[PDB]
Order: sequence, then C-alpha cells, then structure tokens
Amino acid sequence: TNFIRQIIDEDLASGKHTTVHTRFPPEPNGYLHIGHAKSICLNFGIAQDYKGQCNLRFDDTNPVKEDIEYVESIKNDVEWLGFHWSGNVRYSSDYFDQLHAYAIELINKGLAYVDELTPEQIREYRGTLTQPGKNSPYRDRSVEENLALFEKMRAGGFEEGKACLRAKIDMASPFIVMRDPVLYRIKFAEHHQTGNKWCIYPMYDFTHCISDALEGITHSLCTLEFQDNRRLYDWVLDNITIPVHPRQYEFSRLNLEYTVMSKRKLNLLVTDKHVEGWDDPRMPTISGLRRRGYTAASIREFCKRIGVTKQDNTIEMASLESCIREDLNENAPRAMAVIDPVKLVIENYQGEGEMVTMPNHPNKPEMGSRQVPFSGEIWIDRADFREEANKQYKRLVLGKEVRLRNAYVIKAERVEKDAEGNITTIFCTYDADTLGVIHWVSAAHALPVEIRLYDRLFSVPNPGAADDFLSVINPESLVIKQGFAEPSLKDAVAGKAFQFEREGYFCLDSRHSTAEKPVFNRTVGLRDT
RNA sequence: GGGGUAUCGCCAAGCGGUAAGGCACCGGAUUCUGAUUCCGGCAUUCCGAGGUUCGAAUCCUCGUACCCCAGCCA
Ligand SMILES: NC(=O)CC[C@H](N)C(=O)NS(=O)(=O)OC[C@H]1O[C@@H](n2cnc3c(N)ncnc32)[C@H](O)[C@@H]1O
Repeated sequence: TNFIRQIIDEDLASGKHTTVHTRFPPEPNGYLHIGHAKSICLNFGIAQDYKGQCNLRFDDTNPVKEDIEYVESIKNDVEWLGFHWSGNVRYSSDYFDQLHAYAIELINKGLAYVDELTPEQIREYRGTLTQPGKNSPYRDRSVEENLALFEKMRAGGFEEGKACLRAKIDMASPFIVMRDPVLYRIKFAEHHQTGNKWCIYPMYDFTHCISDALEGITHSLCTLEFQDNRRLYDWVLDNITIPVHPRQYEFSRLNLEYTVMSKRKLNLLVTDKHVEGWDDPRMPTISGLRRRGYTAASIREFCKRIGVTKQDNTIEMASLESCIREDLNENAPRAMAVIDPVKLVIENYQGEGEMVTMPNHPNKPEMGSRQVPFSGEIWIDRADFREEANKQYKRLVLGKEVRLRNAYVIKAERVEKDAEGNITTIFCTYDADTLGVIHWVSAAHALPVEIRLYDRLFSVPNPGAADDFLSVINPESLVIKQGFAEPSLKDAVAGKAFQFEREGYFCLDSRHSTAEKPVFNRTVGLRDT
C-alpha cells in the first residue's frame, strides 16, 4: 500500500468510483527506461489488483519529436514486463478531431483566442517568476474573428509560429502555466499516425486531460513536475462539455545512482555513439536492462521495493543488483568459465581425459547434474594462482594445494614465466582420489567465449548534475575479455542466464554472439567482500 | 512569486499511545562458489526552535534546506 492506493480505497469506500481505470501515457520520442517501468508497475499494477483496466496511450501530440520506431519499442517493453493493456493501443492522435471541436467550444465560450504574438513576444508578455505577465493586444478579438483565424490556422494559411490558439485565463496568475497557455501551434510536419492530415497540433496540457476524460480514466497518475499543470488540467475539463472529470495525482520520479534518467540525455548517448544504442547493456533502458540479462520479474520487484511516494529520491545501484541477484541466485544454473586464462598442466595426469559430475545447482539437487570433462591440461583464472602471501587467500598458492570445483585437489610445484615476467603456465599435481575452491575449464574441451564485463556508465553518482555529463563517462564501463567455457554452454540460448561459478551471472545474446564465437554479457557479479 | 518534500548511508512504514521492513554496514555458525543460507547487532528520536497534551515523528507557531514552474516540449 501507498498514498495513491489509499486515495483509491477511500474513493471506492465513499462511492466516488465503483471501478478503477488507469493509464500509462508515454510519448513515442525515445525508448523506455527503468523510470518508466516504475510508472508501468504503478498503473498496470493498480489496475490488476483492483480488478480494473489500464490503457497504453501514446501521447503523440508533437510529431517532430516522435517516431514509429518508438511506439513499437514501447509496446514491446510493456509486454515484456508482463502487463496487458485494456482494449487496443490508444493514441492521442485518435482524439485529434475531438480536441479540435473542444477548442472550438472554448472559442465560442470566449475562453480561447488566436494570438499573433511571435514566439519571442509571447515569452516577453508572459511575465516572470516574480512579475505578472501582460495581456496580448489580440486577446479581445470577437468570437467570429477567432473562429475564422483558427480555421485559417487549421487550413494552413499561417506559417509556423505566425499564430497560435491560446486559452483566455489570467496573465497575472501566480501559476505560470495559467497565463494564457497555448492550446494549438502550427507544425507543417508529417505525423506518424495521421500523416499530413494536420498542420496544427494540440499541446500536452490541452490534450492530456481530454484524452483521460474520453477514455474514462478515474485516476491519472503522473510524476511531481506536473503538479502545477493540474490547475490547467482541471481548468480545461471544467470549461468544456465532458461528462467525467478524472483526478490527477503525482508521485516522485525515480533516479538511479551513476546513471542519467532523461530521454534527452539517453538520446544524446545514442546519437553521439557513446553506447551501441538504446538497447546497450549499460543503458538504464528496459530493452537495455533486458539485453543486459535482467528479468522482467527482477524489475517488478525493484519497483515494488523502491515504493511510491512524493519524496525526491535517488536509489543506489546495490538495490537493483540485489533484485536480479535474488532471482538469478534461485533459478540460474551454475557453470564453469574463465575470464583471465592461464594454462595449468597437471604433469601427474595420465591419459586423455575423463568426465566429472557437477550439480546444476549446489543448493538445489532437483535441478539435476551434468557431465563435464576433466583433463591434465586445464584453464584457470589468473586471479586464482599466486606464489605469495596472506593466510586469508584461499586460492592456489605456489606451495599449497586447492580443491578444483567438483573435481580433484591440485598442488602447484612449478611455474613458468616469460621475458616480461608474465606466467604462461602452472605445472601441478593431482591427488588420485580427492572427490579453498577454484573454477576451471579443460583446455581440450574448451569453448572459445567472448566475455563482456560491464560497469557503471558514469564515474560519478549524479552524472545529470555534471556540467558536461558526457565528460564524466566511465571509460571502463565495458571491458571485453576473451576466455574459455565448458562445452555445455555450446547449447546455451539467448534469454537464459547461467551463473558462472565464482564470477557472477551471465547470458548470451549481446547482439553479437554467433555460432563460432558466443558472446556473454555479465548481468552482474556475485557479492564479494 | 506559486507549487511541493523534510523519518538510519540509500529507500520506506507511521495518520495522538510511545520509531516496521528492505537495500547497506558490523559480528558469530555452516558451505567443494570468499556466493547462498544462516542466528546476533545497528535512529531513546524523526530538518531546527518554541508551544499544546498525561503522552507528539504525528497537532500548533516561527524559521531552515532541497525539488518543480518563465517551450508554440512532454
Ligand atoms: N501525465 C503524465 O504522466 C504526462 C504524460 C506524458 N506523455 C509523459 O510524461 N510522457 S513520458 O514518455 O515522458 O513518460 C510517461 C510516464 O512515465 C512517467 N515518468 C517519466 N519519467 C519517470 C521517472 N524517472 N520515474 C517515474 N515515472 C517517470 C511520466 O510521469 C509519465 O506518467
């Protein structure tokens, strides 16, 4: 339960409503991010819990900013998250003829007029945060004049910016939004839904409330920056002949540490090619998190955990990581893979190889076991072997022995370095029957795997606050390593995450993994202290 | 100027009856993943200062910090 649900409950109780109807109204001007998922879980989540409906409306009132590629990705992400919308996908465009008629009503009611104030002039007349604005010299045109002018506008008789339809409210209002807000503006641009049928388009504030009313929304849930806007929202509905009046409620938006959360900034990363694309695994986008290896479930849990309030907030990366770790820890089958390989040949080994038993999950034997090949020539992580120090160091020491995961106990006795001093191979000896722990991969039965290690996209906790957020990008956000994995991963498919032993959770796809060279994204490493 | 928010490192319950929970952090027990699990600990005070009441994070007063609004964007 949260404050929004309490209002809903109170309404149901008081009999103000008998059903709940919400909506998720994104603008198709970019892809969705973890922030939009908060909105998605709030709106769709509420609807299904109260046995109600929730629409997926595309607020497409600004053609020049929107694109068809975006509507498709938004639809994909919502479905991927596991939510279904009521009826067909709605579009603000669907109400264009309707909005137009309503504007005409306002005009006949003397509550809207066509303004000739240039785009610069309108601001000059608008006033400031401390000084009231002033009435336009065109504000008193007759109803007939405005009617003609609006049609002139619609008919495309005016050039872009040469005129606009504004609401006649109060230029001396403390709410800057109520100072004769523009209802319509001229844009001779093709619309992705209505083609070139329109040259004038409705503004967000005029559109949004009427869209909600027509769809019969009971609770329009948006973020805090629209609190001022509610005044206009209510003004519009209170001044037109519309049978319902949905109520707007605002909750604080999500902010994630080390990443930016605005389509504007995210779009810049894509446009400047600083990331592969919107779906890049470093991106805080849904598709990006998806390609990164995050489960829709883990994301819904995150939204559940972060809550819904009116307090500004910035969630730490550790919270999101905990969610995906919880899920994957419980479901992802374990395996063997080496990021920094160094050959470790057991000189004590006779033959070509054998096959050992390994649980698909150590704490869950019901998940089964597999048969992984063992040999005299294996691969191990360079971070596992050390000729020196600390009693705490549980891994392979130059004078000690270490248990190989689900296998025998080796014991390094001789190492082989090179000209720069780098070790090429570690000669060891295995115990006949012995079945610190370390993972490994048989050199003979080894699958050439490309491993991509991701990290925080930005060097600072609040990159959005940087003067040039781009200059603070982490150069090590992506570190492509080449390693070896057990032959099992040969049959690994994109979509499933395997937990590489002692390294983290990984998954195929990467948008690069082929048949010869499989690419694996590190969804997230394991907890290490 | 108007609109909002102040509770642990980060989130968040709380709605006159005596500070939940999560993430995180500090200990101890297990583990063939330094993982998992696992028991034990972690705000005598809620932005500050007065006031009210038997009792206040909750009510009252004055202050303070931060966030949003001057697109023909959403
Ligand atoms: N009344 C409204 O919600 C405005 C609708 C507008 N088309 C709009 O905001 N479009 S949008 O594409 O920008 O986003 C759609 C929804 O997502 C919410 N949102 C956007 N960023 C968010 C964030 N960081 N955290 C939480 N919610 C966030 C918007 O409020 C909107 O409901």
